[PDB]
Amino acid sequence: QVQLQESGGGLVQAGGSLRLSCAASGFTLDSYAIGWFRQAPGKEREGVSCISASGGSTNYADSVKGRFTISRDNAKNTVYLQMNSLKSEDTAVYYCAADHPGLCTSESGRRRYLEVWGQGTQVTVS
Repeated sequence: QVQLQESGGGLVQAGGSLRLSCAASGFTLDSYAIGWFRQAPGKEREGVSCISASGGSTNYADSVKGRFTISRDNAKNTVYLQMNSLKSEDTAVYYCAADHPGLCTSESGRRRYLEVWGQGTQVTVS
């Protein structure tokens, strides 16, 4: 019942934009850090971005710095990944994750970590 669901994937030309949504259900993400990952074809899972519980800290993989912006809307229980200036190599399945050790949060805190994973939304950049 705790669950993450991604949307916003699409088919776009190089240089275009998308906004991915990571929507929580069965629980509120308000106090949790959220990360985005992707799997490009024939590649290992790549960390894309994360945002801290407060929203005050954000991380980006070097390859997407300046192009992608992560943000959170607690009221909508959703975290967004705005993707501008899309490139061919941004083509991948993208999925989010909530409350994992070292993912824009402490690597070991007191709390048991939720470690929720989503399902995926697909980005194709032609």
